[PDB]
Amino acid sequence: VLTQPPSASGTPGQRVTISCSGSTSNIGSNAVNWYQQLPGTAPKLLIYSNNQRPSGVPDRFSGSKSGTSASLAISGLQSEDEADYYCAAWDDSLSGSWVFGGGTKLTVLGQPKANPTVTLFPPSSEELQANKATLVCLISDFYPGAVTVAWKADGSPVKAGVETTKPSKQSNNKYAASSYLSLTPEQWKSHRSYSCQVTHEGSTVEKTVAPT
Amino acid sequence: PLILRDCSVAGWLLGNPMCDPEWSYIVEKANPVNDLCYPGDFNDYEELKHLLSRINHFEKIQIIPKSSWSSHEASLGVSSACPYQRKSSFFRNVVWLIKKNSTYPTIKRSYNNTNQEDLLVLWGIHHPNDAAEQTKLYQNPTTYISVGTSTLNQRLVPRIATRSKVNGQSGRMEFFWTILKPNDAINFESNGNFIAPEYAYKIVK
Amino acid sequence: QVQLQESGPGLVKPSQTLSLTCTVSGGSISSGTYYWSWIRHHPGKGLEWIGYIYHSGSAYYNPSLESRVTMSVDTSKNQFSLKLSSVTAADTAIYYCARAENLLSPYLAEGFDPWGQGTLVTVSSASTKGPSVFPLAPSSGGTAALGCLVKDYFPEPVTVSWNSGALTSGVHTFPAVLQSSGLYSLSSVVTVPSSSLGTQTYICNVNHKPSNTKVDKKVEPK
Ligand SMILES: *[C@@H]1O[C@H](CO)[C@@H](O)[C@H](O)[C@H]1NC(C)=O
Ligand SMILES: *[C@@H]1O[C@H](CO)[C@@H](O)[C@H](O)[C@H]1NC(C)=O
Repeated sequence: VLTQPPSASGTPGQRVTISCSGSTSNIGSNAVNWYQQLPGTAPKLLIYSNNQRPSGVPDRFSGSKSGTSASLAISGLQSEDEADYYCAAWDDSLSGSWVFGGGTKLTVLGQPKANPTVTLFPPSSEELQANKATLVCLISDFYPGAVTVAWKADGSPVKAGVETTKPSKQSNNKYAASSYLSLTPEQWKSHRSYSCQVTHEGSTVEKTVAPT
Repeated sequence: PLILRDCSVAGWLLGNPMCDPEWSYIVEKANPVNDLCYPGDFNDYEELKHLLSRINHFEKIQIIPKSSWSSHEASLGVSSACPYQRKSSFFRNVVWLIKKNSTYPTIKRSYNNTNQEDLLVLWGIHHPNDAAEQTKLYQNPTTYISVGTSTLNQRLVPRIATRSKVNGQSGRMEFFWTILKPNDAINFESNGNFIAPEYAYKIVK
Repeated sequence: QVQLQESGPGLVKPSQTLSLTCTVSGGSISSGTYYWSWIRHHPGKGLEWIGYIYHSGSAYYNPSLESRVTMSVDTSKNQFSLKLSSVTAADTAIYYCARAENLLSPYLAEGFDPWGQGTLVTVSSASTKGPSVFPLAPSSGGTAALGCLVKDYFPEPVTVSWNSGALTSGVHTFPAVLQSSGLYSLSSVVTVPSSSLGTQTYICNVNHKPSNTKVDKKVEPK
C-alpha cells in the first residue's frame, strides 16, 4: 500500500536513505513509523511520530516526512544494519487502519569473504533398515550467498532425486544451504561411492562417502 | 492586585496541559501561545473574562470525579494536539468521554451545587471531521447533548464536517460555561460527543 | 519489560476458524492506555495489520479483514486473542502479537513495541505429519561433525536442540527443504571435539508442535 524500493545498499560508514511513498490519506495526514526486522527475529520499533526514536535506538537512524513521502536515513552504516525496513502509517481510507510499505532489504556491501564448510553424511543404518537412503550435504558459513551443488555416483553425475534449499541468511550475516540426494538402499550399495560438489566464489569442493 | 499571564483565560480555566487566588482584574495577551490545544471555540469568552474581574477567593474543586464514569471510557480522551511531556493528553478540568466496549450508553448526570459559593462550571462538545470518526469514538451515529439549570437550556447537536487541520486535528471542540448558583443543579444528558465537567471553580465577588 | 507470547504453531483447514492467544507477562493488560494488536506476515509478502483491542473491549480492525475478524481480552488470564473465520491459503502467515504503546488519539495508537516472536499458522487441507528422525553419525585429535536428519513432516516448523539445550556451541540447524511430496525435511549438525566422542553423549531433541511430536535421538560414532 505504501511504496518502498525493494532493495537498498551501502558500504560501511556510509549514509543510506530508504524512501516511502504514500498518498494524502495516509502519510499525508498521519504520523509515520519505521520498523527494523533483523534476520530470524520479529520486527522492532525504530521510529515513531515521524522522527522520534525509542530508548536504545541511536541518532544514526533518522526519520523524516514531507508531503505524502517519508524517509529513513541510516548514517554510519554498520554490517549489523542488514535487515528489512518497513514504513507504516495510519490510512484514513475506508474508516481507517494501519498500513505498511512492502519493506526494503538493506544489504551492507564489502563484507569479508568466507568460504563454506561442506559436510557430507551417508545414509544411517536406521534409515537403510527402513528401506530408504538419503545423503545429506550440509553447506554453512559462506559469504556472499550463492552456491552451486552437483552430485555424482562413482564418476558419473546424478540429477534425479536431488533437492537443494535456497541459500538462507544466518544471524551473523553469513549463509547456509543444504542438498539432499534420495537413493534406494540398493543403489547406495551398488556403487563404490557418491559425491557432493559445492562451488562458491572461485572455489570448488567435492566430498565423498561410501557404503561401509 | 493583578494577574498576568502568557496563557489564555480559556486555556487556564480548561486546564490546557501545556499551561502550568484573588485579583482585581485580568489582563491577558491578545495572542497567547497556549490557548486551546485541541482546536475550537470558547463561547461567551469576553463576558466570562469581564465576570472574572474583582474576584475574591478562587478555588478549584472536583465536582464530577473522572473515576465515576462506569460505562464510558474516561482514559482514552487524549490527543497529540494536547501534549504533556511528549505523551498525548487533554485539558485537565474536563473529560473527553469515549465509548466503552463498543457501546456509548445514554448519560444522565446531575450535580447539585451544595456549596454556598457560586460555581463556574465548564463543559464542551466534540464536532468530528467525518462519520467514520463518529463511529470510532462514540458508536452512536446521531447524537445530542442536553444541558439544563434553572437559568439555562441547551439542546446541542454536533456538526460532523471536515475542517482545515489545526494542531493536526480537522475536528473541533466547543466549550460552554455557566455560573451554577448554590442549591441549583446542572443536568446533563448525552449519547455522544460530550466533554464532561470534572473540576469547577468557586467564585466570590 | 512487558513480554508477549503467542500460542503455538499449527494447521487450520480451509473454511475453518483460526484462533490464537497472546499471553502478556511483566505487566497488566489492563494497566495503562495501550492497544493490543495482531500483525501478520504472509510468506514472501510484507506486514499486514489485523487490528487491535483496548482492555475494556473496543476494537478496531483492518477493513480488508473486518468481517472475518474478532478479538477479545481476558484480563484475569492477562491474555488477548484473535479469531479469523473462513480461512483459506491466503491466511497462511506468521502471526505476531504486539503492544501499540503510544496513543495519538482515542483510537489511533502507534509504536508497536514490544512484539511477540511470531507463530506460523498454515492453512491446508492436508493432514499434519510428524517427522522421522535419523542420526547422522560422525566418522573420524581434532573436531568431528555429527547431526540428525529430520524427515517428512508437515507443516513447518520444527525445532531442534542438542542435549536438552546444554550444547549450543557449534550448533547449526539448517532451513528445511520442501519436497515435491509436499513434506518438509531438515538437518541439524553440531561440531564437537573428536577426543570427546568416546566419553560424551550427544542427543538431538526434535520438537514438532503442530503434531505434538517430541523425538530424541542418540548420535554415536560409527
Ligand atoms: C463487551 O461486549 C461484548 C459483545 O460484543 C460482550 O459479549 C461482552 O460481555 C462485553 N464485555 C464486557 C467486559 O462487558
Ligand atoms: C439541591 O439540594 C438541596 C438540599 O438537598 C435541595 O433542597 C435542593 O432542592 C436541590 N436543588 C435541586 C435543583 O435539586
